[PDB]
Amino acid sequence: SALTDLFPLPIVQAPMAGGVSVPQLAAAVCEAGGLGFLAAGYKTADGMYQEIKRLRGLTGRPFGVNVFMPQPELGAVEVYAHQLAGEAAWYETELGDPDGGRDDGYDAKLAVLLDDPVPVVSFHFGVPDREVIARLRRAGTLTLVTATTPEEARAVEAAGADAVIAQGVEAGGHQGTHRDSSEDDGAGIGLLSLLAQVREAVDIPVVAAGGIMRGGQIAAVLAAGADAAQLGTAFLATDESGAPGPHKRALTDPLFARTRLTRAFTGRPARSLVNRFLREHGPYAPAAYPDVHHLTSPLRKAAAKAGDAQGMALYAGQGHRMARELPAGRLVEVLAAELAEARTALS
Amino acid sequence: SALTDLFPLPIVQAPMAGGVSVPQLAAAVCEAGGLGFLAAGYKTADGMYQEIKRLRGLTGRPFGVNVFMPQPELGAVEVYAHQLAGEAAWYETELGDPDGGRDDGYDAKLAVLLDDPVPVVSFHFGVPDREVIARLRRAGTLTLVTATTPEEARAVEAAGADAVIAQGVEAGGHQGTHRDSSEDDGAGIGLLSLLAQVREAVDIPVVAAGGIMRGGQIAAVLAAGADAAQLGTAFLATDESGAPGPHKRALTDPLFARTRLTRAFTGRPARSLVNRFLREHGPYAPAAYPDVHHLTSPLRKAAAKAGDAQGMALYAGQGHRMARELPAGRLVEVLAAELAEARTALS
Ligand SMILES: Cc1cc2nc3c(=O)[nH]c(=O)nc-3n(C[C@H](O)[C@H](O)[C@H](O)COP(=O)(O)O)c2cc1C
Ligand SMILES: Cc1cc2nc3c(=O)[nH]c(=O)nc-3n(C[C@H](O)[C@H](O)[C@H](O)COP(=O)(O)O)c2cc1C
Repeated sequence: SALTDLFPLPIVQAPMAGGVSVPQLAAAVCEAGGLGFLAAGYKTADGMYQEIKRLRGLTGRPFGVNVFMPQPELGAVEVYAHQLAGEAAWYETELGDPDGGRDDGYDAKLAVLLDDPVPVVSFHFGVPDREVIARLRRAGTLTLVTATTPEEARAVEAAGADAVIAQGVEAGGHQGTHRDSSEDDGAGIGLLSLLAQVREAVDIPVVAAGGIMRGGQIAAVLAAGADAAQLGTAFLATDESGAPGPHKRALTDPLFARTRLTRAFTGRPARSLVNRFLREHGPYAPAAYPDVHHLTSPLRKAAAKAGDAQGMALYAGQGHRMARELPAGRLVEVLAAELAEARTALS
Repeated sequence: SALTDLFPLPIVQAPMAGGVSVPQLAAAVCEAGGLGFLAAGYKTADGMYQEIKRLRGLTGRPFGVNVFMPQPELGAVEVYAHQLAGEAAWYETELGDPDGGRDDGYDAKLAVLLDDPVPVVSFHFGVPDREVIARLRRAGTLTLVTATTPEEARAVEAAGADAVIAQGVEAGGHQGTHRDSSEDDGAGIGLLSLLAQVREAVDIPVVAAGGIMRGGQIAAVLAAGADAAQLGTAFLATDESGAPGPHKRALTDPLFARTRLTRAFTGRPARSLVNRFLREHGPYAPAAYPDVHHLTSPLRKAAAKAGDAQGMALYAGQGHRMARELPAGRLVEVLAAELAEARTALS
C-alpha cells in the first residue's frame, strides 16, 4: 500500500533501457494515474540525472528510476566474438570491447539518487546491500527489486526492500535473475504460478510482471495477491515510447509471431521476438553479461540505423501481438476501463 | 455457461492417466460441486467402461471422461532404446515394444461413449474430426479440447467443440500440443498470457489449466476471461488420488524442488519433477510418442514397484510445492473459500 498510495491506478510502466522509456513516456503514464519509470541501464550517472530533471519538469506526480546491479567479472567470449565476425563485416564495423565496465555506473548513480531523492527506485539483476536500501528509505525513496523465484523474493524481503517485482517467464526483455547460470534455462516460472508462490513466501507488497497487455490480466494478478501490475511491452508500442520504428512494427508483424529467451544479444537470458540474429547466434551465446552486450552493441546500432529488424534486439513479452499503438495516456485509461469491467464481471 | 451450468463451482479436476484419477477421486470432486474426471488414456475401451460404471454408482452428478487422440505412425527410437539398456539391466527387465498401437483404442472408446453417453468428454493431443464432435453433441455430451496456443484454440472452435482448455506452460503432465516438434521446445506460453490470447481468438468458453493450486488463482483466471479452472497437481496429492506414494511425496520434497518439460518418459513433452531418469535421458529423448512411452513402461513400473522416485515419471505442474494432502472433497471446499475470499478482496 505504501507503494499503491503514491498513485491511483495499480499500473506501473516498466523501465525499459535502450532509449525506450524516455521522460515523455514516464510523464504520460504518471499524468494518467500510473507510475512512470525511467531506465538508468547502460546510461551514465549524468545521463540518468538529465532525464530525472527533464521528467520533473513534465510532471509533479511520483515516478521511478531503475538501476542495474553491478555484475561479477568473468575464453567463451572470444569464441562468440569469432562467430560474429561475419556480422561485423556485414554491418561494416567492429565488435565492441567485451571487457568494458560491469558496474554500469552504480556508485555514481546511487550518489545522484541519494543526493536528490526520487519517489521510487527499482533494481534489476540482483539485490542491493541492505545498507543501500536503508539509506534510500531514510531519504524517503521506496525500493523495489525483481525476483523470478520464491527464493529470490525472500532475499529481496530480507534486504528490507519495500516491495518485490515478481517477473514471470512471459516477461519481455531481461529475466531479473539474481545470478545467471545454464540451469535457469528451461526453468522459468509462469507468472500466475510465480505470483502465488511469492505471495506466500514474503509479506511485502508484490508487483506482478510478465505478459500483461489487458486490463483483465491486471485484475487477474490483483486477485492472485499482487498490489499492482508492471507492463513493459504494452507501453513499448505507445507513441511516447522511444523504441525504434522497426521494433514497434515487429510486435504485431506475423513474420515475428514468436518470442524466445536468448543470450545472443547480451550474454544474459532476455526474451526477444525470434529473428535472424537470434536463430543464428542464440544456440551459441555464452553466459557473459554485460560482456556480450558490449560486444554486440555496434552490430545492433548498425542494424537499427539500417532499419533491419532481423539484426536488432527485439525485446518483447509473450503478449506482444496484443500491443496497441496510441498515446501512453490513452493506453492507461483503456487499461483502467478494462480493469473496472473485469472487476465488475468477477462480481 | 452450458458447461458451468452442469456444476456449481468453476473447478474441474483434470483427468490424470496412470491410475491417478480413479473413480473415487472423480466422485469426491463431483459431490463437492466440482467436475470430476476419469482418464481413459492408456486404458482399453473396456477398462474405461468399467470406471464409468463404477463412478455412476458413486455419484449422480456430472463428470467427464478424457481420451487421447490417435497419433501418426513414425532409427531414433533404436538409439534411445540402446541408451536405456542400463536401465533395463538395473530394473532387471526388458524395454517394451515401441511399435505397439498408436490409436489408444480411440474407435472402441468412442463407440462406448456414444452408446452410453457421459456428461462431458475432453480430448488431448489434438482435435477430433468435426463429425465426432457433432455426434457427441447430438448424444447430449459436451465436448472439450486442449489448446496451447491461440492457433490451436481456433482449430478447436472451428471443429465445433463446446469449450477449449487453455493449457499453459506451467501445467503438469503432457502438453496438449496438437502436433509435437522440436520447435515447441522453449516456446511454451505462460497461462496468464495464453488465456488472454485465447479469449480474444475464440468465442467459446475457456477452461484455464496450469499451475492452479489456490482459490485466488482460480479467481485470477476467471477475471482474465476463463469460465472455469482445471487443476491436476492440486488433486494429485489428495487422498482419493491413486498416484503412487513416492509420487505424492515428491511433490513437496525439497530434493525435487524443480520441474522441467521432457520427452524422456514418453517421447512427447511432459512436465515432471526433475529426477535421475530425467537428468540422464532427457537431453536425448527423441520425439516419438507413444513409442517411447511403450518403451519405458516396464522401467517405470519396476521403479514404482521398488518405490524409487528417481526412476518414475513424476508429472507435476510448477505449483507442486503448494500441494495439500487431504480428501479431495475438503480440497474443493478450501479452494472455494479461497476463491470467495479473493473475489471479495477484488471488490
Ligand atoms: C524493451 C524491453 C526493455 C526492458 N528494460 C528493462 C530495464 O532496463 N530494467 C528492468 O528492470 N526491466 C526491464 N525490462 C523488463 C520489464 O521490467 C518487465 O519485466 C517486462 O517488460 C514485463 O513483460 P511485458 O514486457 O510486460 O510482457 C524490459 C523489457 C523490455 C520489454
Ligand atoms: C499426473 C499427471 C497426469 C495427467 N494426465 C492427463 C491425461 O491423461 N489427459 C489429459 O488431458 N491431461 C492430463 N494431465 C494434464 C492436465 O489436464 C492439466 O493440464 C494439468 O494437470 C494442469 O496443471 P496442474 O497440473 O494443474 O499444474 C495430467 C497432468 C498430470 C499432473
